Amino acid sequence: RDAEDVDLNHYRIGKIEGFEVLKKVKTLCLRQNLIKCIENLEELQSLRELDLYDNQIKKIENLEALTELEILDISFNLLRNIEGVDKLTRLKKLFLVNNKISKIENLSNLHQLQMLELGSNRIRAIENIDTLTNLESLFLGKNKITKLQNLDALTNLTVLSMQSNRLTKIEGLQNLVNLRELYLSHNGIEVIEGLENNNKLTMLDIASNRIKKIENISHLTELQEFWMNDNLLESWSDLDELKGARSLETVYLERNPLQKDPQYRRKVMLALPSVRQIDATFVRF
Amino acid sequence: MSDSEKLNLDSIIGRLLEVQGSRPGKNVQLTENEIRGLCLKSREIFLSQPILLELEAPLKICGDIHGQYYDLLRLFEYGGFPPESNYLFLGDYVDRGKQSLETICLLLAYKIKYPENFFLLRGNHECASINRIYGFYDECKRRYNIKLWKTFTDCFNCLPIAAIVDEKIFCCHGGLSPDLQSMEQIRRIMRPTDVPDQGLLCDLLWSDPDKDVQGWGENDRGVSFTFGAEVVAKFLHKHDLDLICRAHQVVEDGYEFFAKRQLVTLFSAPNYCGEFDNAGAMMSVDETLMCSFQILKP
Ligand SMILES: [Cl-]
Ligand SMILES: [Cl-]
Ligand SMILES: [Fe+3]
Repeated sequence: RDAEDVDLNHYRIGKIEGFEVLKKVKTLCLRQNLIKCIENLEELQSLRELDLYDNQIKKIENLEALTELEILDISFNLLRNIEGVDKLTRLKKLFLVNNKISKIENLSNLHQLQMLELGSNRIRAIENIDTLTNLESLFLGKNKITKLQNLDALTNLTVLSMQSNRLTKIEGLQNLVNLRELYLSHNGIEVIEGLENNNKLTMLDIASNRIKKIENISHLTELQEFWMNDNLLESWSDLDELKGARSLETVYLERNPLQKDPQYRRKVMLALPSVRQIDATFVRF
Repeated sequence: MSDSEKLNLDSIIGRLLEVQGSRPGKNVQLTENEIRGLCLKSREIFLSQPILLELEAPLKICGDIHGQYYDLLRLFEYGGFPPESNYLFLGDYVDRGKQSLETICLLLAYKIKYPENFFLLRGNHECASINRIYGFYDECKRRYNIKLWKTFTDCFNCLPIAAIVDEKIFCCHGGLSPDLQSMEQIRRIMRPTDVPDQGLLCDLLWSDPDKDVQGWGENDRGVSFTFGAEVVAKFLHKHDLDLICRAHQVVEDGYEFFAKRQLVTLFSAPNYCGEFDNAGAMMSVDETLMCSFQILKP
């Protein structure tokens, strides 16, 4: 009756009934329940967080009342469209992980959104997020996206996750000047390019692609992790591109042609003496 | 194992077991190095044992866990917490739900503490990409960082693939492969490796049985194949085996036989997701190669 945090994780509940008894609830957790629709929540006007991770909700609705909501998670449901969030202006994080969403819409009014999570969906393009100026983390991995584009407005974005998509060219990153972590593994990229402005990158991952040569990253002097396993790199001289990164600690290069060299680990250590981790294993001295 | 290793290992297992009996939802927050060390140390042990494990009874064989950490705890209450019993898990330890880290950390810790009495096979959820699985990657970055998931794929890439118990029970996560002619081909699989979308290693983690199929058929999953009862029978005769013990599919009672009890499917996650109402089972083998099935309920 008097709790700021209420947790009904794994309670078999199949319907939202009788939550008006909670006076000043601030966090409501309803994960791994049996909810089939959103309802009977218009009274809990003190909520910052609502958690509906892993249910069977098929449409977003009945949330317009809770305008102090700051964190909303409707992951692992059966959503097909994004809607009914236009009134939650103080939303900072929004998780819609692993649904059946196909298009990015209806988020234009969430100006304070710091993290958008649309991983494991059926999205095919990046659109309609020019308005999210405060976005710091964008997660679109495991989708059907085919081009990097409408990202030019997110100048404060620091983490871009785009693994497991249908990309074929690195482009459209010209304005992400504060970008710090870039994940593009499991795509169809063949050339490293288009990173001229991302000087503050510390974590870059282009593993599991079809890249033949390391280029155009000699200016990335802040690199701390370079993940490039499962590509087609063949020339040890390409590692000259990374010598400006004096704090480079980890590189992944295994299952490249380079690893056929019986001096593979030795050559990495000679080229990049600051590196402490090569693939899974530490450099042992 | 060093005494300093035992000290930190028991500290981790203690804090992981301390939430037992609590009202589910408690997570236990370990430090990043504790989780990372668990990955590195267990990976070294995986590489120091064959990729085709040859185990002897007695041991307890379990199917999927799917990150349901408190249901894993209940399994250990029925079968006995290590080292009171020997365990062989058949894969799929992580999934959706925000308690996959506790599940894998407890399994990895017991693997390090009892490396010749505790065993983990690789499931298709222990892959090195998010081409088809997002929950475990999602949990890692939300509680820690993406690199932690990367370190986990390093450990996953070194898990063993199949096991043969007392020269008579073949164990894998998925099932048989049309490319599988000899046990040597499994031994030829090299680590670290990810799970391909095609080939022997893929089928060992992905294939299913089917009543309808007579030989090899296509899989409604979009990967690998389906095999029928005849496939099973020729396989046991060619390799002089008695049983295929596998997981990977939800079954009503946690266990389910196939091809006149020549194959069995085990599933150890009760009420998977939520729309199902299945039980978890567990097959126990004793010194005389006798199989008994214990069933866990929601
Ligand atoms: Cl053989
Ligand atoms: Cl090996
Ligand atoms: Fe599976």
